[PDB]
Amino acid sequence: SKVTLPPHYRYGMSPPGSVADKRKNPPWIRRRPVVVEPISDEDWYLFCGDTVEILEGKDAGKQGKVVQVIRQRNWVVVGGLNTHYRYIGKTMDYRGTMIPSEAPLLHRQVKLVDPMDRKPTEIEWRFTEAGERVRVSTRSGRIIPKPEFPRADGIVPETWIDGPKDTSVEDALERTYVPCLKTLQEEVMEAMGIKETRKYKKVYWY
Amino acid sequence: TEKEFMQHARKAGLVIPPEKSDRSIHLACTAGIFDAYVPPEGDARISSLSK
Amino acid sequence: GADRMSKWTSKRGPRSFRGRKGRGAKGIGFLTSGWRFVQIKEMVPEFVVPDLTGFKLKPYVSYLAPESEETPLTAAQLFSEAVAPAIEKDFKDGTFDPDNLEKYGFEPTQEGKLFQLYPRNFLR
Amino acid sequence: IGIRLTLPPPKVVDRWNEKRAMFGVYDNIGILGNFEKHPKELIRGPIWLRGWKGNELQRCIRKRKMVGSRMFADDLHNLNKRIRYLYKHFNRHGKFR
Amino acid sequence: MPSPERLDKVVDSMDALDKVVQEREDALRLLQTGQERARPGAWRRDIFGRIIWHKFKQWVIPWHLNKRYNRKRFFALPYVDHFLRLEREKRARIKARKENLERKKAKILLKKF
Amino acid sequence: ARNVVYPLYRLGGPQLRVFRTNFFIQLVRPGVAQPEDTVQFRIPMEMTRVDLRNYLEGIYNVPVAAVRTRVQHGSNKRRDHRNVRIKKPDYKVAYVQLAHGQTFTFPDLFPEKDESPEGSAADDLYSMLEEERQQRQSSDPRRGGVPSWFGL
Amino acid sequence: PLHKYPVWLWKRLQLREGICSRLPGHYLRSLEEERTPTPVHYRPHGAKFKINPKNGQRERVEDVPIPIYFPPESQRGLWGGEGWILGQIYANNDKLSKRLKKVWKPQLFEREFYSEILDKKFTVTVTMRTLDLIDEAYGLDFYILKTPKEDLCSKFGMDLKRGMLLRLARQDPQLHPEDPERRAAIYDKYKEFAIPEEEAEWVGLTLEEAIEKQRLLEEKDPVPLFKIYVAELIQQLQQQALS
RNA sequence: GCUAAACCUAGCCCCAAACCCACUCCACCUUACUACCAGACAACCUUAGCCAAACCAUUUACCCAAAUAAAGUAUAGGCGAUAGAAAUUGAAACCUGGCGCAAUAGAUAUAGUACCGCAAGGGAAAGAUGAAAAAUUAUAACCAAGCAUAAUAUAGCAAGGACUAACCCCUAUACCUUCUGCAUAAUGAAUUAACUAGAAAUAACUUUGCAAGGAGAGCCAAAGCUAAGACCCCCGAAACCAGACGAGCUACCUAAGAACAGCUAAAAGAGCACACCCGUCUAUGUAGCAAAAUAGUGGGAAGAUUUAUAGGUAGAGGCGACAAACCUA
RNA sequence: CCUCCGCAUAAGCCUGCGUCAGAUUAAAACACUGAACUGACAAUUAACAGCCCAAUAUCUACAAUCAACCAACAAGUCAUUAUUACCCUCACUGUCAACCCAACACAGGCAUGCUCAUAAGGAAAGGUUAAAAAAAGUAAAAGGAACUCGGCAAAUCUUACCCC
RNA sequence: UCUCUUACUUUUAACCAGUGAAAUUGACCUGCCCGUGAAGAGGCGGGCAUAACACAGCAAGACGAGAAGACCCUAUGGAGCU
Ligand SMILES: [Mg+2]
Ligand SMILES: [Mg+2]
Ligand SMILES: [Mg+2]
Ligand SMILES: [Mg+2]
Ligand SMILES: [Mg+2]
Ligand SMILES: [Mg+2]
Ligand SMILES: [Mg+2]
Ligand SMILES: [Mg+2]
Ligand SMILES: [Mg+2]
Ligand SMILES: [Mg+2]
Ligand SMILES: [Mg+2]
Ligand SMILES: [Mg+2]
Ligand SMILES: [Mg+2]
Ligand SMILES: [Mg+2]
Ligand SMILES: [Mg+2]
Ligand SMILES: [Mg+2]
Ligand SMILES: [Mg+2]
Ligand SMILES: [Mg+2]
Ligand SMILES: [Mg+2]
Ligand SMILES: [Mg+2]
Ligand SMILES: [Mg+2]
Ligand SMILES: [Mg+2]
Ligand SMILES: [Mg+2]
Ligand SMILES: [Mg+2]
Ligand SMILES: [Mg+2]
Ligand SMILES: [Mg+2]
Ligand SMILES: [Mg+2]
Ligand SMILES: [Mg+2]
Ligand SMILES: [Mg+2]
Ligand SMILES: [Mg+2]
Ligand SMILES: [Mg+2]
Ligand SMILES: [Mg+2]
Ligand SMILES: [Mg+2]
Ligand SMILES: [Mg+2]
Ligand SMILES: [Mg+2]
Ligand SMILES: [Mg+2]
Ligand SMILES: [Mg+2]
Repeated sequence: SKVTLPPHYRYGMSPPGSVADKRKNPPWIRRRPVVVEPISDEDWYLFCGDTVEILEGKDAGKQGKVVQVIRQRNWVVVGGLNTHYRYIGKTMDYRGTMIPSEAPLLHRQVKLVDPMDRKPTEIEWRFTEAGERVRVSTRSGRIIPKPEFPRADGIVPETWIDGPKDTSVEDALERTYVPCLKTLQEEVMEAMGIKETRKYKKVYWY
Repeated sequence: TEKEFMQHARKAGLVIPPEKSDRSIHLACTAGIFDAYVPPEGDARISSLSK
Repeated sequence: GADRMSKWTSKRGPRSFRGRKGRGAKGIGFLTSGWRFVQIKEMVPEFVVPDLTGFKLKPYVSYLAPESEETPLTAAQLFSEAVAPAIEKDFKDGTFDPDNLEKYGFEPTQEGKLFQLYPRNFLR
Repeated sequence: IGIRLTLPPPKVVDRWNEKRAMFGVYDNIGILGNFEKHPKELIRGPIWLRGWKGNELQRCIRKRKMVGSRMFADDLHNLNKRIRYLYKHFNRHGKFR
Repeated sequence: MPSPERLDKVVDSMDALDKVVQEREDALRLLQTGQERARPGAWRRDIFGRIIWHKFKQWVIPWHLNKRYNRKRFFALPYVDHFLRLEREKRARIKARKENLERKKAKILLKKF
Repeated sequence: ARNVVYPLYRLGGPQLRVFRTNFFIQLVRPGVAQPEDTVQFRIPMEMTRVDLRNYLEGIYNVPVAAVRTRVQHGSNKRRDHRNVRIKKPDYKVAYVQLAHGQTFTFPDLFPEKDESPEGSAADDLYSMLEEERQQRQSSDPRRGGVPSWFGL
Repeated sequence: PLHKYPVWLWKRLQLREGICSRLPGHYLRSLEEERTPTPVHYRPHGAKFKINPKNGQRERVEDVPIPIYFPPESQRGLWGGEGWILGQIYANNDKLSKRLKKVWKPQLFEREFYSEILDKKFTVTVTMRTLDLIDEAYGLDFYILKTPKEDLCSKFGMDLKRGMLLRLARQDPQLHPEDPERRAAIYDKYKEFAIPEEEAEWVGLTLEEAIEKQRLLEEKDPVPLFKIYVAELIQQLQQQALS
């Protein structure tokens, strides 16, 4: 879960902890770094779940939904559009099951699309005076919403039931704390009725 | 006098994306036929207009 | 030669070196004239385990619980929620006297009691 | 084998750079600025050689004179040894004495 | 392992509980004695001339007749000052290399974009 | 507790008490045959026999009759690709003997699984793979290599 | 690369950086005094200029001192401004003979002294030069109070000086009760002295002693936050009530 | 067609600017990385030598104030190699670069790691796809030595003149260095790739500028002065000195241990003779099993014996039943 | 068939022929699969051995050698008492291996106890042939040092003299 | 030991299989006699000889390999000792 990557490590469409990534980039590997455009956290507009337009490539002018975002290489994978074909089930006597597989796209290769007219548009991050902070289109001036995407938790909160080891909301939020000038040790000692009468004595710290 | 060989390679694909991922492989086709169309046994004999 | 990089442990020296090094366990007594080890009951950490029969708090939480803005507890917040109401009441009543802060929870010296805070008498 | 098998990437040069287009400007500033400034004062570089050409032994001696008090210890040891060696070479060795 | 993330969840939950207990204890100690670092210590300067934070060790006899303690030397004997300067210069060299490399990388990035 | 400073005990002083212990132990399956009352644990280095006995009888209420301990040396033989030795951690194992005649056999956790629920993320692609394999294995030696695709 | 400051300025930079920067100003100035000691083992030039032989030309001359070496026995005792001379000689005072490393040591004597300000008898390892200096100064007290640090060349002498200066500044019951007029007479024998009390403490203190004194001066164990918070809250309550 | 070849970029260098660092918990001066006990010892000190003087014996730049100039002047000095001031003068606050290197280069550095050494200490090597490897596809080949495809043909520095023909015919004593003189049987070299060796003044010469004046203060000047160009190598001792590190080998010693069968026992620094210590002679070995061994044969084997452990003496020294012995091959 | 070995302890070393998988590759001086290996998993459990002791005074002439006669010199390896203080107890560490020092899976070096040929532990020959030269042995007619610098070596058991 | 050597065994050896070094090497299409010549020739002159190519031996030559001769001399090069 906590693995540190080498200073010049290639992000390669597979998670760093994956077996395929371990095969591709063993610790012995050293290769020339790919240099990417520096983009801050406050101007990256396209998020995982919105519809983008491919400006050029093998298919130019077709609309698609991003399925994965790799911020370490300015990559957005569009669902089944900028694809090349490969086999997955491989044996020494029979191989087949040719599938389409997407190739990553740089962020200049795609543009955001607004739901009114379904056209490519540029986005500027205009800070709303209501408190929240969202994107705004340039040509027409609409609020393009952050798309709803399933979270990385792999769960849906509405169809969630408490397990035998999950504490319920009521007794997990019920406030039993009363602030006091006593330590946890004193509180547990007195609560469990442990009587200590002999005193701790002077000790030399140095 | 201390050097070995390298390039341990495996030449078989596997099912590693379903092992852990938040994106899926986007398919374009199906496995077989929803229901096989049985042709008439005497289709060659009935290759005319109609009977 | 000898292994400089390996960590020096209790398995490595002669017979005298073995048994003197140790592995980090804390002593619970002393050695007497006949090499007999005297254990001290008070030097052995006694585990303070509570009762969990009627305890309704599981080691996990429900996802239906709602988030909250974090706020690390500070000495100012603890004072405000611990002594401020009582001292406000006994100042409004006019009984607050600045000399004796003891009855508000303060104590001048920390030597007198058993769990002293600055030198950290207790264990954990 | 010594030659590369491919042609090196084509190296484009912008001749109308800011620096290339403004090169030489404010030279002759003493000649046609009433000699308030010398062209040698337009030079940027080390403190011990601005407006000064010098030999290699001369350069080492000047560097140790002007900036050798705030030098690193190993660098100053190297400078002292270099000055010693250069003294010996330029004063005892070679043709033409 | 069936669901390894359970171990991580438990570990971080206990870490949060320890954080909460430590925060309450720290606030109480600050309120009552105005101190942090509930282990007493002192800024000292060891035999190699470095500045260390020496933590105390709760002995039973005073330090002036503690025989083992009086064998440690918390002072310089300044044959170490040249080594101190050499370490300082090594640190300066490493820092200068780092800054220069940052400059070069920025220049390359701007050169392309 | 571990990685903590113990208060120094002085004669006549209070009892040393730990309220939130820092010791975590593993109940390991023995690699050899052991008596029926012997339970094998893997405990931290700083834990002692008295510590483990009190741990077991205070947290799990397990009656303990005997405790023995030893230190297993982890291997320092594996070399990194840079020829740097990789050290497996040394650990401590404890053999506890139960008190009142109780016996303990290590459970068999992993057997047995029997589940056939509906799936879409991986089972659909498995149905893909299986159906393609079952439909595309119709080669014929009588043909000698000519592709069996064209109707002609 | 290069250091921002030359290596010989580093001591001054440390002096203005930390607790040395919090040391008292007069002590710091006395530390930075850098005044030259009187010639002892060499004869000074009488004049800045001198007309030399071999040409009737006036040439500027400067007197350079000898690097005399002081063993710690000197710090324990009261020598003059003189110590060990670690030099070299030629075999028969001719430069074409061997060069031999020579050491010249002072002739030391053990003698007893009385301090009128301290009212105490000290035994010190002394030499003829400082005996003569005491004779010229008319008393050990006068010699110690008149001679500067660059000339006493002894931590013992500087400690004696600080003791007498503190005695004079305090005007304390020096001799004993029942002799107030004798005490006053001894005090008035040295009116041209007695710098202020807070200044006489830092006299004859090395840098380490000064830093240690200043560190024990600012010990000031921390005050509980309880007092600060209660004071703030009561001031807030008074402010809100008076409105 | 194998082995191979090729590649840019990790980083580095020199400047400028700016004064820079360091307690999460625990452990760490004892045998460091060790939870817990009664003699409290303590640092302050002129480098030397190589080298130059063509030997060497006084002497021989090297030190920590911005520049420049006075000036290489006054002075010093086996008055000689060389050493060398000062008075005085005056020294314009701000700008993020490169006619630097690009994997044998540039830092030793992927690292002070691996490895070597008891220790102080020494100290490496190396990587290259592509947008995507969640594209393993088919291309991309072409290029050093070494080989293979494909051994050989009377005769001869390997070739040249040729010729219808490869050879046969005719002519021809490798190269470098060193020397009076080398085919010399004098040196060096298997071969390929990469790396690998001429640094500067006085005064002259040429080419400009200005000209009894030149020069952007100082300096020179009876055509001079100012500016430029052009110009003086690489590897190698045995040595000497300073400061550390070494007595786990060995020399001697100190403390506290251990071993010595059997026979003759004269009583024993006695005899035969094991274990054990040593190493007389022979043979083998000589890049060996071994940087001193093996087999046999030998000297001793209750003593001035052998031997385990810990400690001590160290290089201008230690130790020595003096072999100029030994002090980590 | 060999055993001049072996089993323990000390010292040293530090997981270094236990299991499973890869053995397509990789070290095996070749191989099977395991001493010249890769990854994972597993193990050495204290009674043996280390790790000791409250002070202040005071005491301590008579070796050992079956310790008995006898006999020595080099003259030796072991002991308390008096008063005060003191009523808790079984912690911690070593425990594996075919192993250490010699660059090596090196005919070398390596303390002590135990049986001194074993109940331990091991294998000189990859296969063939039967040249020379070489190494190690065995046997040899007649002669018996004629060899050689020299009875070196070998075989037999050996007298007398001289120098130091 | 020798006159005066012989026979056998083991190792080595030679062949087959596996694994697999080092010193050395200007290039070599690398003969003999006489003569010559930096004075001792495979390579030069005059003669003679002469299809090609493995394997086992031997040690006359390749002024054979190894070690920038230790003997001798020289150096205004060292060091130990008296
Ligand atoms: Mg000379
Ligand atoms: Mg010379
Ligand atoms: Mg000489
Ligand atoms: Mg001046
Ligand atoms: Mg490099
Ligand atoms: Mg390097
Ligand atoms: Mg080729
Ligand atoms: Mg011909
Ligand atoms: Mg000659
Ligand atoms: Mg010739
Ligand atoms: Mg030649
Ligand atoms: Mg020669
Ligand atoms: Mg050669
Ligand atoms: Mg010499
Ligand atoms: Mg000498
Ligand atoms: Mg020894
Ligand atoms: Mg004898
Ligand atoms: Mg004998
Ligand atoms: Mg002799
Ligand atoms: Mg001799
Ligand atoms: Mg065992
Ligand atoms: Mg060896
Ligand atoms: Mg057996
Ligand atoms: Mg065999
Ligand atoms: Mg055979
Ligand atoms: Mg054989
Ligand atoms: Mg016979
Ligand atoms: Mg004869
Ligand atoms: Mg004869
Ligand atoms: Mg014989
Ligand atoms: Mg063979
Ligand atoms: Mg001839
Ligand atoms: Mg042959
Ligand atoms: Mg030849
Ligand atoms: Mg030869
Ligand atoms: Mg030579
Ligand atoms: Mg000469």
